[PDB]
Amino acid sequence: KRIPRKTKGKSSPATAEPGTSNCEHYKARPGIASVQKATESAELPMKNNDEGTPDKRGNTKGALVNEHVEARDEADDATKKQAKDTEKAKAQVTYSDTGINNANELSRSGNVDNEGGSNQKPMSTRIAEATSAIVSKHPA
Amino acid sequence: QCHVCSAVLFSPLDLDAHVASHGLHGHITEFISSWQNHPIVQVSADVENRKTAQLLHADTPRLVTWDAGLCTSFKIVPIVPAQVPQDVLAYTFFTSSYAIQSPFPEAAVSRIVVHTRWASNVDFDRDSSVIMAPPTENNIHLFKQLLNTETLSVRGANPLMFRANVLHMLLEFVLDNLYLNRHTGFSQDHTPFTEGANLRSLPGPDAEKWYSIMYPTRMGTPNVSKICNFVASCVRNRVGRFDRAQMMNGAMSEWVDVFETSDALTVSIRGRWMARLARMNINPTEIEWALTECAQGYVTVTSPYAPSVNRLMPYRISNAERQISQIIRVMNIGNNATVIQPVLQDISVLLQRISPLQIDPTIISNTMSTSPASSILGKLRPSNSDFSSFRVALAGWLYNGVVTTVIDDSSYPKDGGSVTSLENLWDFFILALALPLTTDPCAPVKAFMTLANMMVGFETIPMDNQIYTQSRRASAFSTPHTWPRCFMNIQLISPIDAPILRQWAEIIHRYWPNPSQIRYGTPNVFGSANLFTPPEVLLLPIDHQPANVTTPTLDFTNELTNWRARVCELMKNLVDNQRYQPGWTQSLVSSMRGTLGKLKLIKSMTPMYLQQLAPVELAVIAPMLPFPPFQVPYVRLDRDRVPTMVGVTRQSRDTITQPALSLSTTNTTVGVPLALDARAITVALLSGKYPPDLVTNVWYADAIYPMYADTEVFSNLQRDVITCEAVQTLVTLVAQISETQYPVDRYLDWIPSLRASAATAATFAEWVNTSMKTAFDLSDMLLEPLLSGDPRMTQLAIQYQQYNGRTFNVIPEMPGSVIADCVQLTAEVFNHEYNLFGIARGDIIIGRVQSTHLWSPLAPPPDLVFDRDTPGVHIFGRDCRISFGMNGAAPMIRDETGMMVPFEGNWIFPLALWQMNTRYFNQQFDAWIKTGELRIRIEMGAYPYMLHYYDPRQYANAWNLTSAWLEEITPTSIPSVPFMVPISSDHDISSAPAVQYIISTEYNDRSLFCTNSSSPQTIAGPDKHIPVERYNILTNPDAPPTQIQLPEVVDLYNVVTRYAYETPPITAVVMGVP
Amino acid sequence: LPGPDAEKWYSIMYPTRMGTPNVSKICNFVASCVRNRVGRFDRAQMMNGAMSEWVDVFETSDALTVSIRGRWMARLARMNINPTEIEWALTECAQGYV
Ligand SMILES: [Zn+2]
Repeated sequence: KRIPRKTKGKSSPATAEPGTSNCEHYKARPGIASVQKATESAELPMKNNDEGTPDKRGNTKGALVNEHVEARDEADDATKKQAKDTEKAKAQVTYSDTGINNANELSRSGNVDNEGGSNQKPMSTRIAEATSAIVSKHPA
Repeated sequence: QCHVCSAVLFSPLDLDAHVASHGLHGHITEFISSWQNHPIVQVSADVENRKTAQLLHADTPRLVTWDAGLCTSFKIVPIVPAQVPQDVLAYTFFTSSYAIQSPFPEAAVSRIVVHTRWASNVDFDRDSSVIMAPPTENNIHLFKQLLNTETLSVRGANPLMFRANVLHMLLEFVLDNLYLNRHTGFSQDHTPFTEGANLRSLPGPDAEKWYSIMYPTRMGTPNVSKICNFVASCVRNRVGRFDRAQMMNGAMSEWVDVFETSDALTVSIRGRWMARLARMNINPTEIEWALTECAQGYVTVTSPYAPSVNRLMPYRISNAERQISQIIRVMNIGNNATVIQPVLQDISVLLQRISPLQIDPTIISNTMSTSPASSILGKLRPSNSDFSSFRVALAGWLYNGVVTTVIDDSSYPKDGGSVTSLENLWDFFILALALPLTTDPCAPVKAFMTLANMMVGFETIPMDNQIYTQSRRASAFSTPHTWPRCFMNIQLISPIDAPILRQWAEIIHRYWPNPSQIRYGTPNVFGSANLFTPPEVLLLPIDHQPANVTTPTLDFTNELTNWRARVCELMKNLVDNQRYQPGWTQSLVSSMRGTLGKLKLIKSMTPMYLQQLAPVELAVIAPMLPFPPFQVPYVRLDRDRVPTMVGVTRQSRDTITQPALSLSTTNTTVGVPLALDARAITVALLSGKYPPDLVTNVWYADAIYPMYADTEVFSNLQRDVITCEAVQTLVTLVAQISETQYPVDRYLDWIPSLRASAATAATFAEWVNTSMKTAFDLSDMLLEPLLSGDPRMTQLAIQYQQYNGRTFNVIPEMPGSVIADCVQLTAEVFNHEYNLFGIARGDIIIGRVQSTHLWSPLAPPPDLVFDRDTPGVHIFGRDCRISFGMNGAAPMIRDETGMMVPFEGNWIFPLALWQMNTRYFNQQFDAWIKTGELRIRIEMGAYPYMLHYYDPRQYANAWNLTSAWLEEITPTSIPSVPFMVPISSDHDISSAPAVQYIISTEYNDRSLFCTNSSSPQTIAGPDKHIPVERYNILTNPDAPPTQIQLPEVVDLYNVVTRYAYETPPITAVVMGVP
Repeated sequence: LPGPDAEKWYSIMYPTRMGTPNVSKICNFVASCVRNRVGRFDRAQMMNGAMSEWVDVFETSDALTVSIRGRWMARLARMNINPTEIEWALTECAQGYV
């Protein structure tokens, strides 16, 4: 037999015994549909936060927003999505505009590379120009 | 029906499929209940048509993968085909003939080539490959895939990337050979050369043409040849099976110990993988113990089975690996609410759907029965039915360590407030009853300071400094360093100037709820991901008592009810004397006291619930969660041990480097701030009722069963070991190329490389991570929170800080990891045999050698090889300046000492010099190397080579082959080094003048298997025979079967053991308790 | 460096980086130069996953302009304040109201 691969790789007198019945006479108090749906929703894994990490060629996967502003942006996005989860336009649980002053919290973004510099230009471009500086040709 | 698990089956003949799970003979989990005919099964997520089945969302690495084929990674290919007349052509049996099959190719030249899994029937294949092209063909594409983002050439490899590329190639070689040897049927033989030996038959209709390949002894000695006399030198009684298992399944044996074609490196890797995988197996009795313990006594389970040993099912990992996975999960957050909001939300939904508490403000409406009463009713808003804040309050207790729940500003008095306003008084009441249910380090400070703010202008308290004032907002007291000394020491509050504030401070210091803890899960068999906490408990910010729903709702032993009563008494004392309220034109004290008494004596059972049942549900869900709780100790008023910072470090404790604080330390609080609704919490607290016919045993035994029938803790445990494996392999493979203090063996130091930087190490780590995920079939996170800045690290570790500066550093230990030490072993093997992979040791010499002699460039005579110790040689460094000679004087270059030597003699060049002056040197040296006397030795260390076989009886010239390489040499990359090797022969050939320009320094032709094997002997050309030492267990008589010399030379015929296991699904009979 | 064209600036700003093919008045100077003073050699990575606070690099410059900008930065760094003192100042001006 074989098992399909999920992700891409580099290939790209017997008698009915007494006491047996299929009838049901009991219904669950907690329930079996509601609890099963709640557990199904809770079983999902945690989102892979891939921003700020290198890609195969070296460029940093991400967006160019400032770190603090971009963290505040995702906080506001989570606040928005909580309302959609709770069915109401407004939200009671808020991950934004809480009383605590967090002007120092930071989230990973594509603005910064791995060495402390800035990804204004992606690394591949940077190495390309650095190598294109020293080159030579055949004499005329 | 089945008489084992009492599961009724639709068809009687279906019993054979069902009993296999129990282990008898003829999907993921199977759960059956003992009081209802509602079975539940779990299937893989990626399958389609999941009718009447439940999904397993969590990722599952594929650990058990079989291989019903010979396990070797070095195949032998012909290079120069040849055919010769032979004496004996075929065997004869009566009126029949059989063709003679040779175990090795009958070519003039043959050599060993690395090809991973070139003959293996595999069910699930790791989609990795290490496929060497034949050396006559260009093979540089596998020294280029990593970190050659841009290259000035296309068919060139960057010489500075060689160590990283070779390490990644070795990692792929290890990862693509992680399979278990499936046991297949045999077949007796009666060939007059292999008499009575039970051979092995591969699956498929072609199970009869593999015999010559696997068993060299099968072919006899028909004529005189190298292969024939090697077979004659071999032994007879070591073929086929050697030892078979005692216990049997049906007629087939369990495991067999068989002689066949294989290689030492792969058989050792697979043996180590088998040992590691079998070291983690578990017992169904252990699983039923685990589930019974996790059920907290409300449910008992049982997992019947039949005695057996072939069962394998790895679900045992270490607390160290659990802690490493927990640390990785914590670092995945990176200070954002998008990854933690769904977890809290759906745990809130689960708690709402499991908890028996039903919340309804009709109790409050009936108690009021309706001015303070109307004002408090309008402020409480009984018409709103959203208590997500209340449920998230309980949900955040588990995840205190990453998120801290606080009270939103709008819940406080609007404008600082005053005790002259009924609305502000009610807001303070709501705040007082809502604050204690928050996982905030300083709740009491806010609670006291709110009343202090409201009571400005009626009574004062001493202040520590002139910067601050009593009339400062209570929302700013979010940090332990802002606790007033008057609140710390009650004696400073003068009773004459603060009779109410002193009473409130005393009440807070006396009746604030005390933290506690509860035992959850099972540490013995499931381990524990608990950090800063013993592995068996789960702390709470409230006290807990044994569960029994018969206690009075009005009960001041319960601390929450006592707190509500004391708050009501404080409000009554505040309002009774009518001072602090000038402007109230009526005697509203008679109504205020009445409504406060009603609130104090309300019928709510939420205080009973939160201390008698809520810990039970929390302890039930806690082991079943995808994200195990990350928690921090709770303290009431001991400010000297209040946590203030949580961080993760990458470096070892015995090093000093740049302080790179993790992003988790940038929050003012312990973690991400979360806001709740004090109004919602108070409304949920002041109401709530159990069903009249509630039975705890029935309710919990009915609610637990669907939860445990949809569990994934086994999958999470199976994934954590892979996570730790990846972490260890990453650190070991980055310390090889970077500069760290991790003690490694450092085998691959002769291969040139560079001092890796942060970006280079990050790219290498990302390639390793994606290769690992590709091999183990993952799609979600695995080892990529560690790629965000400076991946050059030594050890995972976590820590937290108190207010008084005393920290707590937790450093989990790490068991030796099988993939990493197998990579080290294969690197050791490569160090001794680099040639098979296409990499040559040493350095090349460029210079004309015009002679008719026949020797291989890979094994040159010592008469034309020179080094530094040779007299008269010159060594050139970075400073090499060319000067033209005027008026006929010879041009001359500058030596390392300062001398100017002409274009003659023997020279020594580093590769970097020609790399940086690829055009100047090429223009000036071609006319001298080709025609004049000039020998150049380019020190390289290691280089990929591709060689062309020329015909020795005709003229040859390698200048058109060498000038191409010397022109395609470029600063960024290196083309493959050409080599011209004459073809061996048997008949006396006629010699012709052949010229060579590139030769090697030391021996590199160890990949050559044999020359003209069909011929009786080799006369003209390089000489070689079948390597005796590689077939040690045959040629050597006094050698035990299990004798291998792995670090020096791999054997091509070994003792492979094969297994036939079974992995039954999780079966358990959930049983209720009376 | 930022900008549309960047290949030119590398050779100008790093003289030590070129090779020494022949005996020229420039190549002799390049050879006589010291080869371990190029680019960044010091950093202050005060926070992981964030911009390094400041670096020290070996690039072509003018000592006069470097000193002038150093004096300007010193003058500006003597004028610095933090939110901790901002909070105290704004709390004291408001007389405990805001
Ligand atoms: Zn059964």
